[PDB]
Amino acid sequence: AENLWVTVYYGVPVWKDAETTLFCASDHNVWATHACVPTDPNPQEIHLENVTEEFNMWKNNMVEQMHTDIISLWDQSLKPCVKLTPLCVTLQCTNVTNNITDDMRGELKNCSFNMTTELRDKKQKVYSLFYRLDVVQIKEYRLINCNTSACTQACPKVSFEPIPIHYCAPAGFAILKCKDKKFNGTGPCPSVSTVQCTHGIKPVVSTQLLLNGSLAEEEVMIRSENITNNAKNILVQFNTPVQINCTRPNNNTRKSIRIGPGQAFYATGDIIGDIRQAHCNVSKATWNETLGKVVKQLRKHFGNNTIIRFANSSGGDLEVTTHSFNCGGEFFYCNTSGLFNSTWISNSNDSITLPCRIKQIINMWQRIGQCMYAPPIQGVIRCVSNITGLILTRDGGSTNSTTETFRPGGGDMRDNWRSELYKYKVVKIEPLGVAPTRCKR
Amino acid sequence: NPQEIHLENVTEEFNMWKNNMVEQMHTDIISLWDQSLKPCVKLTPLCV
Amino acid sequence: DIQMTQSPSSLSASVGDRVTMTCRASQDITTDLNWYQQKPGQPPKLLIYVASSLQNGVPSRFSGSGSGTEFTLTIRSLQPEDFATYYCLQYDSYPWTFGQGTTVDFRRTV
Amino acid sequence: AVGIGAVFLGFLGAAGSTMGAASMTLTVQARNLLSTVWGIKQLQARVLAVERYLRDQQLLGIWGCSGKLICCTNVPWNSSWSNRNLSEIWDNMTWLQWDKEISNYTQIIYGLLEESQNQQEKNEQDLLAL
Amino acid sequence: DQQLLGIWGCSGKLICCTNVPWNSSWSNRNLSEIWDNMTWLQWDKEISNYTQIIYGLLEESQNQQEKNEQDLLAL
Amino acid sequence: AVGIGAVFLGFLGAAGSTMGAASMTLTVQARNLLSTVWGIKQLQARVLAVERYLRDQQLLGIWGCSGKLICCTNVPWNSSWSNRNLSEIWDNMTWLQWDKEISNYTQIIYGLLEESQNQQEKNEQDLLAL
Amino acid sequence: QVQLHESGPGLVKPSETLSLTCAVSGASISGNYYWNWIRQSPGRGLEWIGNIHGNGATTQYNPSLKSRVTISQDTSKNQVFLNLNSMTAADTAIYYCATQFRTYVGSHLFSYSDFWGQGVLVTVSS
Ligand SMILES: *[C@@H]1O[C@H](CO)[C@@H](O[C@@H]2O[C@H](CO)[C@@H](O[C@@H]3O[C@H](CO)[C@@H](O)[C@H](O[C@H]4O[C@H](CO)[C@@H](O)[C@H](O)[C@@H]4O[C@H]4O[C@H](CO)[C@@H](O)[C@H](O)[C@@H]4O)[C@@H]3O)[C@H](O)[C@H]2NC(C)=O)[C@H](O)[C@H]1NC(C)=O
Ligand SMILES: *[C@@H]1O[C@H](CO)[C@@H](O[C@@H]2O[C@H](CO)[C@@H](O)[C@H](O)[C@H]2NC(C)=O)[C@H](O)[C@H]1NC(C)=O
Ligand SMILES: *[C@@H]1O[C@H](CO)[C@@H](O[C@@H]2O[C@H](CO)[C@@H](O)[C@H](O)[C@H]2NC(C)=O)[C@H](O)[C@H]1NC(C)=O
Ligand SMILES: *[C@@H]1O[C@H](CO)[C@@H](O[C@@H]2O[C@H](CO)[C@@H](O)[C@H](O)[C@H]2NC(C)=O)[C@H](O)[C@H]1NC(C)=O
Ligand SMILES: *[C@@H]1O[C@H](CO)[C@@H](O[C@@H]2O[C@H](CO)[C@@H](O)[C@H](O)[C@H]2NC(C)=O)[C@H](O)[C@H]1NC(C)=O
Ligand SMILES: *[C@@H]1O[C@H](CO)[C@@H](O[C@@H]2O[C@H](CO)[C@@H](O)[C@H](O)[C@H]2NC(C)=O)[C@H](O)[C@H]1NC(C)=O
Ligand SMILES: *[C@@H]1O[C@H](CO)[C@@H](O[C@@H]2O[C@H](CO)[C@@H](O)[C@H](O)[C@H]2NC(C)=O)[C@H](O)[C@H]1NC(C)=O
Ligand SMILES: *[C@@H]1O[C@H](CO)[C@@H](O[C@@H]2O[C@H](CO)[C@@H](O)[C@H](O)[C@H]2NC(C)=O)[C@H](O)[C@H]1NC(C)=O
Ligand SMILES: *[C@@H]1O[C@H](CO)[C@@H](O[C@@H]2O[C@H](CO)[C@@H](O)[C@H](O)[C@H]2NC(C)=O)[C@H](O)[C@H]1NC(C)=O
Ligand SMILES: *[C@@H]1O[C@H](CO)[C@@H](O)[C@H](O)[C@H]1NC(C)=O
Ligand SMILES: *[C@@H]1O[C@H](CO)[C@@H](O)[C@H](O)[C@H]1NC(C)=O
Ligand SMILES: *[C@@H]1O[C@H](CO)[C@@H](O)[C@H](O)[C@H]1NC(C)=O
Ligand SMILES: *[C@@H]1O[C@H](CO)[C@@H](O)[C@H](O)[C@H]1NC(C)=O
Ligand SMILES: *[C@@H]1O[C@H](CO)[C@@H](O)[C@H](O)[C@H]1NC(C)=O
Ligand SMILES: *[C@@H]1O[C@H](CO)[C@@H](O)[C@H](O)[C@H]1NC(C)=O
Ligand SMILES: *[C@@H]1O[C@H](CO)[C@@H](O)[C@H](O)[C@H]1NC(C)=O
Repeated sequence: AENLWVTVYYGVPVWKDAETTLFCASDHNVWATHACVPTDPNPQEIHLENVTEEFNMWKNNMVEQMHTDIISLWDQSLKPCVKLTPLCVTLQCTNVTNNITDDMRGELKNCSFNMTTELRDKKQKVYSLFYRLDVVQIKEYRLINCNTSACTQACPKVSFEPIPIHYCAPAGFAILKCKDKKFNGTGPCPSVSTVQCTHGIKPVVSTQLLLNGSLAEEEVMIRSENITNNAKNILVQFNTPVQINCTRPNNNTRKSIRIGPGQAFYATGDIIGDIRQAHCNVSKATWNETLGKVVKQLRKHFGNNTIIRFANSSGGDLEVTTHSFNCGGEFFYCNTSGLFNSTWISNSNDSITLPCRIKQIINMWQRIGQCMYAPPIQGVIRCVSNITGLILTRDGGSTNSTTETFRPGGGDMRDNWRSELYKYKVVKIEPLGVAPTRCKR
Repeated sequence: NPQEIHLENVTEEFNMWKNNMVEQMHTDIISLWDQSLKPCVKLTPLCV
Repeated sequence: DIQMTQSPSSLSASVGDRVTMTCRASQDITTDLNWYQQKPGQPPKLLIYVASSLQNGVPSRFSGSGSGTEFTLTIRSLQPEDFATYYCLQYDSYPWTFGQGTTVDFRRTV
Repeated sequence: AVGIGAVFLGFLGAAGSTMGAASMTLTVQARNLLSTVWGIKQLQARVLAVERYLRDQQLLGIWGCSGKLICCTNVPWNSSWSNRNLSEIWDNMTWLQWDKEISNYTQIIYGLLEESQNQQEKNEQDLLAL
Repeated sequence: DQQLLGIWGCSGKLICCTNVPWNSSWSNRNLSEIWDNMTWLQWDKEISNYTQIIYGLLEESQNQQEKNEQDLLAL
Repeated sequence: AVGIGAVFLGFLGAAGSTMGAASMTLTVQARNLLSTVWGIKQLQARVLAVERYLRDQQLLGIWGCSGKLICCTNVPWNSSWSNRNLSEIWDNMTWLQWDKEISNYTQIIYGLLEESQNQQEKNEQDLLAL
Repeated sequence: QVQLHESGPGLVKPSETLSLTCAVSGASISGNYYWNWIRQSPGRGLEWIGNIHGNGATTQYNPSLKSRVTISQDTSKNQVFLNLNSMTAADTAIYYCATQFRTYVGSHLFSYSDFWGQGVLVTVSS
């Protein structure tokens, strides 16, 4: 009675969630763009009407791929240049007390040692300046890593500056972008589009603060996998940036020592002039306004009549416990204690100065047995950056007290990638379909 | 027994100075040269 | 410039009545012509394109016909939302010339 | 004939359109399907895509619709699968919604198509024997 | 290449002569001067700038034929 | 109806069966054909399998049996190839034995099929010229 | 959905130059689109000023206004600019910016797209 018959169509627009391997698209650097395809000048985007999709930032496979690719590029970058095997020798060190301040006492050591030369039957007496965090007493000291592994020296010609990278899907796959504002990373998105490649993402490495990121288009956003649970980090995205000015003002000097055939080690000769502490500056009023916005947004989830406290970090390693980053090729670790120190109750030109320490032996990723040595940078260095987000953690969270305390967090770098790929997902097409029509074979 | 087919009435355009086979041959020769020298001694201690 | 004349200047009709309007061109324009609808305080809305194709979403009551220098819009069943200013546009050759427009108003008891 | 530009529909451009309108853009979707360790990954992805395309073509050929984008068949449509009429399907619904609705009636349809094709081939072979 | 051949309805064939008529603008030479006095290379060189329009015409003709066949089978 | 089991025939399940019974399970074998250094070996094997499948499909298309598992042809059967009647072939022999028997008459049959297809194509082209 | 928004001064003195901007959101101008400037007044009704082609930059103007109009665009900023010098009292009107194009799939028409802005009122007086 129906007199309707099955009909097969190939090429229908139907898709489903899937996982694949996206490839490069980017316009000497550690993040090698040589193995990445050039990007198109005019990317195309197709807005899909009447299409409501499901999104969830906390189970995105692209973050893992980005992390693996970044680690792989970092590993390949350090291969073709010198390794500092002979640097593990006993050092004779003294204190540096030539035009130093009260807060820089004991942070520098003038060390002397013996070293090999281009001829294996000759030795040379050399000296250098080392940081207190890089030497451990054995008047005789040794490098901190000598009992774990040998560090591969960072390679002078390359630069650590991040560059944008775009990820593109292969054939048979599509990338869907959610264009809905106020989207908190999980749930249904009504406004959807299809894009060939994602926007340029800078792989910035930092802890306790997101630098040179993206800003919210509406207001401050708070995201968490389970806000009730206190074991999950909270990602805060600003709507305007906060300028921060970091600087190392010492006039460093660099010298080269030939340790073998075509192998040179770069050492710090001497500091010209006075010796002072590297430090960062951040505006006070802007930080206060940003904290006001953040606590206002937090009151939405944590009650309208709750006292919100910002306190210091709990403890642990220096990297997790301090704001760690790279400026001008030098590795800074800043003590962010003057920022997250306040309490909020429901109801001119001075700036906050954060002291910082410089480090040379680096374990960038959470790995043991693979260190890296950064050669010194000649001359004064300064940099300016935008703060556009925070990674917070709730302390305790019991019902005994009505006060909520938040502390800075970090450590895991995947979160830094999660703050950028939150509005993207990958799907794969199903071209085969069956419908009713009134033919008959 | 290699084979060859003579094409009649076919006149082609040739240019030796823009041949891609030369670059491939150079790269292959250099690569084979690099591979041949791998599995035997390195003269590190000779510098005395 | 290709002169375009719309007729009648105005016409009152009731709901459900059949309305016809004509657009004449000084020179031949083949089938390059559009009919737009514009309510007071609102921008023009496309009603017919190429003088015989119904725009997506437009109710099927409206229709267009003609060619050359003679075109016609027909409203088969006038509705309360159909009372507006109907404009005839030609784009065969520059410059574009809009017609004077025809005003359709509700006819009701005194 | 002057004053209007022209653009080309992109990939998945008719996703939100109705089934009747979306069925007119099958070629744009069909064409897109074909086209150290990272090289291995890329080659594996390409080989997997080629294998998927070949499998789809073989499945289409098994039903007798080889080399066709639209191929309406002899299998009648059961009312249990969907009671909606054509007017409510090809003019008021999209392909995604249709796939969602009848997601749990596909394997039986495929089996019926295979059996119908087998029966048709057997009947044709018997007819040609005369 | 196989997919492109299939799109025109000439799937599984090496020679498949179609319904699209030949325009004189593409070439004015008669059959005798084409199939008996010319090679494939010269022919490709001559009509190298008229191929995309022919492909589009073939695709449109195949689409029209498929639609007509579907309409015919509806009775 | 209650108390009867059901199973599915496996790959090469009809190897020992007769030709007539084995010809009803072509799809089970047809489907199976499609689907650091070790990765290279696996990728090479996959590419070789794809190439073999494409070559077989091209040969089938050249013979004029594209997109078919059973295809009738116009080439008559010569008595020199085999004098056995149908009853002794389809009901008393297996495919392996048949392949062993006529292993030395295959290329001539392939050439005859190709020539017959060429003649049929030429005749059809001549007919369509009117 | 493609949206066009007009912005410009509300009052222009006689003999001065009116500079109007039309911002387009939801679509790009680098493609093949036709962008037209229109004005509506009680005494003249809808009147076509000119139009521009995004890809080729070819611009056409109404002859009667051809000596007093200029149309440009900025693809990077996604804007279309109109300049009208020697303003007079007769130029008081509501200005609209409109876009027209159509979609194809090979050689088959798929859709016909036109969009109009909300309009901006401009009055000329000393
Ligand atoms: C957030 O973004 C902002 C802006 O995008 C970042 O700030 C920029 O940071 C870059 C990199 O530090 C900086 O560019 C440098 O400017 C210096 C001063 O002009 C240059 O001297 C420097 O060039 C040296 O380094 C290059 C490698 O990066 C070398 O290729 C080059 O040859 C130079 O090296 C010479 O000099 C050194 C020192 O004497 C010597 O050792 C070498 O042998 C060689 O002789 C860069 O061009 C931008 O100027 C910054 N922009 C602003 C506005 O401040 C910021 O860093 C980002 N935040 C984070 C956390 O990354
Ligand atoms: C680090 O120690 C070295 C060696 O003690 C210092 O180099 C000496 O500097 C003095 C004064 O400039 C010279 O008279 C010596 O000849 C230098 N010794 C050598 C071996 O060259 C160096 O100045 C010290 N640096 C700091 C910052 O204290
Ligand atoms: C570099 O090597 C020399 C030679 O071995 C060291 O000088 C010796 O030091 C030891 C330990 O104090 C003494 O017992 C020897 O008498 C020294 N020999 C000579 C010839 O001076 C020197 O100390 C080494 N340098 C450093 C920084 O340890
Ligand atoms: C978010 O976290 C809370 C706290 O852990 C979860 O609630 C707990 O769930 C466990 C499950 O075994 C219970 O044992 C606890 O008693 C619960 N505690 C409270 C305070 O409810 C909650 O389920 C999590 N949210 C989701 C969606 O899983
Ligand atoms: C951070 O702020 C301090 C002040 O709190 C700055 O110190 C001043 O630096 C300027 C440099 O132009 C000197 O002229 C002043 O004499 C300094 N004053 C004091 C009290 O130290 C410091 O320069 C700032 N650093 C950065 C990188 O912005
Ligand atoms: C960070 O440094 C920038 C300059 O590198 C500072 O910008 C200056 O801010 C002052 C206001 O006190 C202005 O008078 C100058 O004109 C600005 N200069 C430039 C080049 O923009 C900025 O104030 C610094 N921020 C902090 C927190 O120290
Ligand atoms: C946050 O502030 C507290 C105090 O305001 C710091 O605690 C001090 O830590 C230093 C270093 O161990 C001790 O010498 C002091 O005695 C501590 N003070 C108190 C009152 O306990 C804490 O270290 C700060 N957080 C960080 C990460 O530095
Ligand atoms: C980070 O900065 C804070 C603030 O200066 C440090 O806390 C001070 O630590 C010293 C230790 O010598 C105490 O004497 C001060 O009383 C502390 N300040 C306050 C307000 O309690 C903190 O120690 C710094 N972090 C580290 C790791 O040293
Ligand atoms: C810090 O943020 C400001 C504001 O977002 C940046 O200044 C903007 O830079 C973009 C570059 O694409 C311009 O298009 C905007 O017009 C700028 N806005 C303003 C108000 O200047 C600044 O470049 C950022 N700095 C860093 C280092 O990222
Ligand atoms: C160097 O200075 C530090 C800090 O003042 C002190 O603890 C250490 O004993 C000094 N070492 C010397 C003088 O050898
Ligand atoms: C190396 O020495 C440091 C300090 O003496 C110590 O903390 C670390 O555990 C040692 N490494 C190993 C592998 O024992
Ligand atoms: C915010 O995230 C929660 C997580 O459970 C989700 O339920 C909610 O829908 C999100 N907000 C919006 C507006 O979708
Ligand atoms: C650092 O020292 C060098 C060498 O004396 C000098 O040329 C340079 O100006 C110094 N840097 C500054 C910031 O004065
Ligand atoms: C922390 O805040 C208190 C006021 O609540 C202030 O007395 C103290 O100095 C602050 N400490 C730092 C390191 O900013
Ligand atoms: C989206 O849905 C609305 C109503 O559900 C419909 O009018 C519109 O045509 C749909 N979009 C498209 C592109 O068909
Ligand atoms: C195996 O051979 C026996 C005797 O030749 C025959 O009866 C039997 O049917 C054969 N097996 C199958 C599966 O046909």
